[PDB]
Amino acid sequence: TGLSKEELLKVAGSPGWVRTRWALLLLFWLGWLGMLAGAVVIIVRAPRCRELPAQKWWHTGALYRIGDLQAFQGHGAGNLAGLKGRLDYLSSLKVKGLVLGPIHKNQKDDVAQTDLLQIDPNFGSKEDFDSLLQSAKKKSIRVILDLTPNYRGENSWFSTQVDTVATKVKDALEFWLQAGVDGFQVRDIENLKDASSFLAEWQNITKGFSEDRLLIAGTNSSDLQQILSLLESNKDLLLTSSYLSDSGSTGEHTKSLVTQYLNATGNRWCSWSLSQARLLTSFLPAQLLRLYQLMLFTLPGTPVFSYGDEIGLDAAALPGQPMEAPVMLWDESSFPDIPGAVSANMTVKGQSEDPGSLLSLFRRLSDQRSKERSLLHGDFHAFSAGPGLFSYIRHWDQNERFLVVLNFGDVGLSAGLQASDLPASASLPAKADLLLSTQPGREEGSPLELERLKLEPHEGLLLRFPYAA
Amino acid sequence: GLVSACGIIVGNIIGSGIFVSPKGVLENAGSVGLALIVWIVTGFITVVGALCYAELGVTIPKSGGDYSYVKDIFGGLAGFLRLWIAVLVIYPTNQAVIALTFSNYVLQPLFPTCFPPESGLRLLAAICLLLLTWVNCSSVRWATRVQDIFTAGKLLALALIIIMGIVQICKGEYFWLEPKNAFENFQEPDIGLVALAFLQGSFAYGGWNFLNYVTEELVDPYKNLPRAIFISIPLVTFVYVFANVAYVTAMSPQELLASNAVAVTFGEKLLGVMAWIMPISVALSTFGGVNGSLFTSSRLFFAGAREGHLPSVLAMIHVKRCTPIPALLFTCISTLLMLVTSDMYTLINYVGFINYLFYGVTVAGQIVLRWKKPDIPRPIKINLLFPIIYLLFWAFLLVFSLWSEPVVCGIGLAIMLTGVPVYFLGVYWQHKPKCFSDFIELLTLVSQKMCVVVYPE
Ligand SMILES: C[C@@H]1CC[C@@]2(OC1)O[C@H]1[C@@H](O)[C@H]3[C@@H]4CC[C@H]5C[C@@H](O[C@@H]6O[C@H](CO)[C@H](O[C@@H]7O[C@H](CO)[C@@H](O)[C@H](O[C@@H]8OC[C@@H](O)[C@H](O)[C@H]8O)[C@H]7O[C@@H]7O[C@H](CO)[C@H](O)[C@H](O[C@@H]8O[C@H](CO)[C@@H](O)[C@H](O)[C@H]8O)[C@H]7O)[C@H](O)[C@H]6O)[C@H](O)C[C@]5(C)[C@H]4CC[C@]3(C)[C@H]1[C@@H]2C
Ligand SMILES: *[C@@H]1O[C@H](CO)[C@@H](O[C@@H]2O[C@H](CO)[C@@H](O)[C@H](O)[C@H]2NC(C)=O)[C@H](O)[C@H]1NC(C)=O
Ligand SMILES: *[C@@H]1O[C@H](CO)[C@@H](O[C@@H]2O[C@H](CO)[C@@H](O)[C@H](O)[C@H]2NC(C)=O)[C@H](O)[C@H]1NC(C)=O
Ligand SMILES: *[C@@H]1O[C@H](CO)[C@@H](O[C@@H]2O[C@H](CO)[C@@H](O)[C@H](O)[C@H]2NC(C)=O)[C@H](O)[C@H]1NC(C)=O
Ligand SMILES: *[C@@H]1O[C@H](CO)[C@@H](O[C@@H]2O[C@H](CO)[C@@H](O)[C@H](O)[C@H]2NC(C)=O)[C@H](O)[C@H]1NC(C)=O
Repeated sequence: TGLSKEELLKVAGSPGWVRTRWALLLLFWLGWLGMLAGAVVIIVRAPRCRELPAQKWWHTGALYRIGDLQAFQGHGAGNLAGLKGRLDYLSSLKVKGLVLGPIHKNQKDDVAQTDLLQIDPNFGSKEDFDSLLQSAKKKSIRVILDLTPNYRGENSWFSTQVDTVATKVKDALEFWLQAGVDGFQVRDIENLKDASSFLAEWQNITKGFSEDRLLIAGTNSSDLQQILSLLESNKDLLLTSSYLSDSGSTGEHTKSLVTQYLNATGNRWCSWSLSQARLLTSFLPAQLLRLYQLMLFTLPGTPVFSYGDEIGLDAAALPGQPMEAPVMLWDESSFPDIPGAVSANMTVKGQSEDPGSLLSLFRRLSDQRSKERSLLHGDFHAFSAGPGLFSYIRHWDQNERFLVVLNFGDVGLSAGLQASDLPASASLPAKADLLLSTQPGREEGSPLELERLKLEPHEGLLLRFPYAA
Repeated sequence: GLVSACGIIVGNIIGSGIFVSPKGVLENAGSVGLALIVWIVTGFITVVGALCYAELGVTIPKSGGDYSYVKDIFGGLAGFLRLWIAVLVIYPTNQAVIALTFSNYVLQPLFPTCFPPESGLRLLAAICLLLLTWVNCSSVRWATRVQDIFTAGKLLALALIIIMGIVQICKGEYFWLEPKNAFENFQEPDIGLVALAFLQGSFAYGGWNFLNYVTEELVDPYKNLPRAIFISIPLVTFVYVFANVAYVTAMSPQELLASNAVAVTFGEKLLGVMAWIMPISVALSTFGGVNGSLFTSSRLFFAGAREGHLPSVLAMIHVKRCTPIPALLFTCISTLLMLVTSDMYTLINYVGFINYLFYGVTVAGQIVLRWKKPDIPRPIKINLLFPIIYLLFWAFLLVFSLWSEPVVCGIGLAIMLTGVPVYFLGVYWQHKPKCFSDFIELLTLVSQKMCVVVYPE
């Protein structure tokens, strides 16, 4: 408590201090304006961030194809009102669509006795379909109907005169669309003359109702220029085909197949579906399904899947099953023909328990698509590698930047790092930690060096590295 | 009266803790069903803690706060550490967090989808600080006429969230993340992360460890005070638990763990007249938490320089416009030293860990006072069922927050070990060489020349 007093201090207040205080008091207002001018000069020196591309509802997730309602649930529960017991399962896949099969009336190849304006009674009714749409909007899942009128015969477009196939469609594109359906589907347009003007008069009216509607057109071609003859005017149509379904079995082919397809059309939005309406167990052999799920969930576009592709629903591994619509194996009792034929590795609940299964990989990947920003609408750049490896980087402007490298070859490859295709913003760091691998041999979340990457045959990687500041 | 003494407990527990806690109690709780239990439990576990501090504060009718209560129960060592931590850590980082949530609520309307320039953040907390110091170092009448407009800023922000959540439940849905259809617990937590939600959900409940003994000496409600804190703190949990409801009826929890400023993304996803109402009236609320927590520190320097310590260079008064000029500069320098961190949610965990280190000791001092030295005349006596459930809630909240990240909680037990050499040479030392004492005499007197301050009478 050794201080000076008050009255002892005011005598000791010297004129040498009143200059010392007023100079130091002025230093604060200089040091504060020297920190306010330094902040506004760095809020404009800092680089801005890019605007959002203002996506629609089909830019997320993966559209789900459902061909035959009777083969989906099975016998007895094959009605359309029994589908609401499955929307609790489709939202477990986080699937943002539902391509529904043709539910209209045609007997067999009859041009006169058909109508796309009412529902056939073998599945439900009008009051049954609107009961389905109460739960579709309830769980954030949109539905799409298949408009193929002759979906029983070989020629799916009524090989007589072409007037009646264009006048009742425009009734169905208005009457069903007033009910609240979210888009329309039409397929097999190789059996359709002047179809590019047939779709354009349907694409104009589908977006003419609301902007968030869309049309899914499907050929069965594999030609680069045949589909550009269809996409020459409709640059907002989601065109599926069989373009990626060639023989191939080399890494440099599909690398050249998807770089040339994008670069010819630019960077527009596409649909990375492998087929028109068929399953992945007919164009692939056995141990390649676990690799294409990584490949179709990372290319820029909306992947389109049919029912059963998340588990490996095969028709060649079971005789006595129709190719047009095989049944869906929910349990051991879903296939009641032969007891003990199906086993624990082709069922729903068995695959939903094994974390290294195929249905576990489809649920692990779609969550990394419907929540990201780099895989949603990022940028696609490929690497000019050596042997049959497909690798590419995906990046938005300042979010976490995703990397994918996968081995199409049947031998053990090396890393083979190839930069200098990318700008200086997107460079490869030394360290990048894993997030998901197809063949489980490592620990998730264990980082490793890029130049010491040794890949096993028929496996893929999903690597994440942050914005390297 | 009763309501106006209930209104100055609700009216100051409410602060700028609700604008950065839902980003932190949602990530560490995994899901949103567990992130509303933590907002309910810590409201209930604090009315245990506020019922207990009323009991110790009525049998020891002293002034100063928790520093006055450890000295009369524990020794001179453990009493000094409460003054020594609350002048070094818990005050310089209860205004280094409420200064860093001012920069993030003014850059986020300009940098929506890109995380902001990191070295331009700290130059917006060293302007909110250095302007509010000079205002608090001027006349004391200035430090209250603008404080009650930073209640008007805070109340307009919180009344607008409390109303726009009523509309979204009447125009939109009913309880969208409920355990019937939605709300899967997809990232289920365990031992470590479910206890780190009670260390960021207890930052918005600061303001009762001293802020109840300043109530009885204005109108003297005569022992209605434990009946005045049964209707106050559930009126501040119901405001807090309905604001976090009003966020998830307007955005997704993939986005609530993405954005740095929580109330400004809720403000822009509802209304067309934006960016002059929501990021304005929250940057006006975190001014009244960096102003109200500077002149709160002045009544700790005064009561700390009485008994044995906190020497007479501090606790002085400007001869006109009486404000403690050499005392406010001790926090304003030590806050700017605590702005070198590269985050904010690692400073909420640093405060809340040692804030619970003294919420357990000064409640365990009751149990010692209830066992040793009983039979004191006591006006209000509470059950023993209450301070035993706090001692177990304090038990698993420290041994689980030390097994996870033992670095930000590992130096909170290393500051308080520096005070044991400090309480070896303050009042425990012989003045034989007489050399070190006269330098303490020296810088004290020249500070009376640098600023004109004197001692009180
Ligand atoms: C005058 C007085 C003096 C006393 C005082 O007052 C004034 O001074 C004040 C001031 O001085 C304060 C300090 C300021 C600085 C603060 C820093 C802060 O973070 C710490 O930052 C350190 C930086 O050196 C360490 O971080 C590691 O630093 C190493 C270098 O030293 C890196 O090597 C390592 O990263 C590793 O690098 C190699 C990669 O291959 C690895 O993959 C990666 O892990 C980092 O570790 C990372 O540190 C980050 C912060 O920088 C995160 O903590 C992160 O977290 C983890 O991230 C993983 C990502 O996969 C995730 O899975 C996991 O769950 C997360 O936990 C963690 O990896 C440390 O460890 C981390 O703690 C800490 O908290 C509190 C802190 C010290 C403060 C405590 C309180 C103080 C002393 C105050 C105190 C009162
Ligand atoms: C849909 O409606 C028509 C059908 O293509 C087009 O809109 C315009 O229609 C007029 C007809 O008089 C043409 O002259 C214009 O060229 C059309 N717009 C164009 C091509 O720019 C168009 O296809 C769709 N509507 C709009 C406005 O794009
Ligand atoms: C689509 O699939 C069919 C059946 O495999 C391919 O065969 C053609 O079918 C059409 C009628 O459906 C015939 O007019 C063609 O002559 C068939 N082609 C051959 C090779 O005989 C058809 O080629 C496929 N479409 C494309 C574009 O390849
Ligand atoms: C796809 O990309 C390639 C390479 O960027 C394009 O090839 C370029 O074509 C132009 C026009 O002839 C040449 O001037 C360039 O020199 C070519 N590239 C280089 C660098 O050699 C190609 O045109 C793009 N798409 C296509 C095939 O049209
Ligand atoms: C379920 O999975 C197991 C293991 O992958 C299969 O067992 C193997 O099946 C292949 C098929 O060619 C045989 O070559 C192996 O010899 C089998 N291994 C053993 C140890 O039996 C099993 O076949 C699968 N289930 C079904 C019905 O195919």
